Amino acid sequence: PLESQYQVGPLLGSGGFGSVYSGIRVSDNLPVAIKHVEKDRISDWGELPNGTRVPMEVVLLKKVSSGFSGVIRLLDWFERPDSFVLILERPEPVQDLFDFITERGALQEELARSFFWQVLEAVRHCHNCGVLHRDIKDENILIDLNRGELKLIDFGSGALLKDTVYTDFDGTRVYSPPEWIRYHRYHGRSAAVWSLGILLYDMVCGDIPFEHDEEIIRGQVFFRQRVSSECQHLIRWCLALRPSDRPTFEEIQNHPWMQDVLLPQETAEIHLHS
Ligand SMILES: Nc1ncc(/C=C/C(=O)O)cn1
Repeated sequence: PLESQYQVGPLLGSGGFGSVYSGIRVSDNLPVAIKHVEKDRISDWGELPNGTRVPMEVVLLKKVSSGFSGVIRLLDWFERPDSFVLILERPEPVQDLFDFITERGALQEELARSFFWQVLEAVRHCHNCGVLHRDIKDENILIDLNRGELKLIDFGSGALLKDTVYTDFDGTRVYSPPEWIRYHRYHGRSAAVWSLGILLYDMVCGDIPFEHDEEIIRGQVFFRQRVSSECQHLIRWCLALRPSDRPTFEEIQNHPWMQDVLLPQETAEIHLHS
């Protein structure tokens, strides 16, 4: 029935992933994010148990909709003549890593260590559920200013996790791995490590390292900011040209720089002064 259930608010954001609004659950007054998607702009649809032709983004979300707050949760969805309305939980207050970074420029390695770690745990959850985000970046990461927790959002570019090879891609280009930029071929797991490599750099440097294909294809990494001798390692390791030479989510978390990580609360209580 909608409407009588949710009280739509202002336009949070939009873009190629759709349009999101700041609505409230009339039921218990729970802050939620309403997302809209045109059936014409849907890259690839999915399938539900009860045999219902619904968007893939919905299929992916439901597969990761758990108590784990590492990823955005899908409260409920609806179908319309030429579009779908996804109801997602909405943190309050909250700010995406993109604006956060633009606001406070580069981030202290300590703070990064915390975020990046939470991200890994999140991504691991997705893969652990046969789900590949395929579009990991600062814009798709929210920050629960209070609990200092992070969440992954927008799965419109993701797809079912498979050990084979992906020939298609609809995520952000600057974050895409070199193997794709050239041969338009890549493997989820290995590719994910590359995007994370870019992200990690984006945090410690305040911006992405590569801007053009030529830069990506090459793979040479330069640090404009002061980064620990070890952090640079982990970063370059992920950004390894040859996928096979890239670190695994395990090796990444076992990396020296990924030690003595702060807790969600401590982090917010120190860097988010709450
Ligand atoms: N505040 C907030 N909360 C949730 C979202 C979800 C976006 C998305 O699922 O694409 C976006 N913004």
